[PDB]
Amino acid sequence: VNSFSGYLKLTDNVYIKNADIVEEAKKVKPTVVVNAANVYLKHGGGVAGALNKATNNAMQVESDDYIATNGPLKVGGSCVLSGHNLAKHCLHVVGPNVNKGEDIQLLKSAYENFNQHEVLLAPLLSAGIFGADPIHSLRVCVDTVRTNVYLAVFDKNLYDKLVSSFL
Ligand SMILES: CC(=O)Nc1nc(C)c(S(=O)(=O)Nc2ccc(C)c(C#N)c2)s1
Repeated sequence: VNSFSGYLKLTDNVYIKNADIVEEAKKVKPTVVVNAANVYLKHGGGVAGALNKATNNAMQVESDDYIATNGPLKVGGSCVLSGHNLAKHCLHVVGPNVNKGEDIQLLKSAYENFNQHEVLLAPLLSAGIFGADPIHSLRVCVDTVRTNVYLAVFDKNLYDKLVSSFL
């Protein structure tokens, strides 16, 4: 039993809710919140910009030190950093950004990072400003992640379409 509330169960291990991931993180304080990161951990907009704003920019400060030490992530890769006031940990996962021409097949590799964590609160990777089809992202999530994933979808219209079209 965990503290996630109001989710629709899609599969044995995948759950979905219309929710603001920031507000959901602040309420659940999950062990792991997933950020929709880029390789530079520049958290300017989308989910990343919102998560970082909720940490009063502490996420960005920590991230800049990480990059200065380690260099950029790979597309499809991840790193674990602090969850600040939102979660114990933040798993920064880089899905491909279609608006940069990145290979959509890297989306499966990105979701594989979730399997290193037993339970996660997450957005749909490569959705939103990353330019992929969120229905495709949900399909890859379900077909790749084996651990327990609680997906937060900000847009109510999108949420209804994702549920109604789910096979
Ligand atoms: C303040 C605010 O926007 N909070 C949000 N929480 C969620 C779950 C969304 S989402 O449903 O649009 N998913 C989503 C997924 C991936 C990206 C890159 C983007 C972008 N950009 C968005 S937005």
